[PDB]
Amino acid sequence: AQNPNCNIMIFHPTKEEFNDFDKYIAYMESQGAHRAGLAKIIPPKEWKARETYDNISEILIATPLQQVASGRAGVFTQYHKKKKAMTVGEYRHLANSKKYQTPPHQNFEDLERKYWKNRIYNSPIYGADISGSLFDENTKQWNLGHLGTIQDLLEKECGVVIEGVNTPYLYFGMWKTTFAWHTEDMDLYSINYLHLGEPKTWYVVPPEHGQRLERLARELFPGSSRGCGAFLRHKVALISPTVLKENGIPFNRITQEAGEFMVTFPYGYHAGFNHGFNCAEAINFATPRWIDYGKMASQCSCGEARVTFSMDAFVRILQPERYDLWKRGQD
Ligand SMILES: O=C(O)CNC(=O)C(=O)O
Ligand SMILES: [Mg+2]
Ligand code: NI
Ligand SMILES: [Zn+2]
Repeated sequence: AQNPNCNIMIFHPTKEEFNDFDKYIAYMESQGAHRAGLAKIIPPKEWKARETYDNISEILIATPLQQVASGRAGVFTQYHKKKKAMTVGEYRHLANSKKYQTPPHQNFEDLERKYWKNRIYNSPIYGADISGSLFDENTKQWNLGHLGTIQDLLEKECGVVIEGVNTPYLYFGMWKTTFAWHTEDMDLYSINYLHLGEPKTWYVVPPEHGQRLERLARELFPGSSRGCGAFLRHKVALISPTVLKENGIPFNRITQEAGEFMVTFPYGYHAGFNHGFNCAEAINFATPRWIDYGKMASQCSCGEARVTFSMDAFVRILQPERYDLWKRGQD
């Protein structure tokens, strides 16, 4: 069995190996990469996402979100307070202001310590889930706006044509901006490219151990758990590495830097934080191996999680018994 300890693997494809996305995902899996829940892919040195980042300041962040925490330093929830629109140039200036800028630190480990000690005492502002892309149209390899769609994959594997589209999203971050513990919608893969700026630290639980995380989360967030059998789908709960280690939960950590891709695998719980001003692009995708995870994915039917249009068909075809309850939650 490849990668039995479920370590995060790092890949260095050549330019030739970078030509066929599906083939390279399947290669990484043949080496056991999925067992970690997360892999890093360093593009060949011949590759670039676009020519420069000099021309992005006029992108609008229509609904910046202030991430306000409740709880204790290692076990907290965050809610997202809506703020007034601002451009990427305005947001960058904000991120670099004295109130929000990254503190002096020694190394990634010292910054991680500072994040876990101090995150709850501040409310950083995140530009999330902005539809769009920063890949140049002439980038032909690993262009996240030109991947095969999930609707086409379901059609190829199962034979049924479905409505829906699959497009990328941009994330503009600053110090302490946080992504809570979650798997992807319908336990899909994701791919995330860090276009520019400061790093992003990730935490991940192996898919084979995902239920251990869920059980701890129900214990640590007991009112949220009563509210929703799939409350991690609300994407609000944070648990520190120290708390995970105290509770014997298997996990790994890694820091992504600008110019690097991360792939999350089906049912790989993940969480993390940004080091400073940055911009990432991410999209969900599927392979033949995903279908069995999609059929078994939990769902939030309480009203909170509220998702994309395109999830309807995935529930409807893969989970017909759950569909009527899930849809009632959407309305
Ligand atoms: O960068 C982010 O805010 C969040 N990362 C992810 O959840 C991802 O690509 O799946
Ligand atoms: Mg611009
Ligand atoms: Ni994610
Ligand atoms: Zn819910």
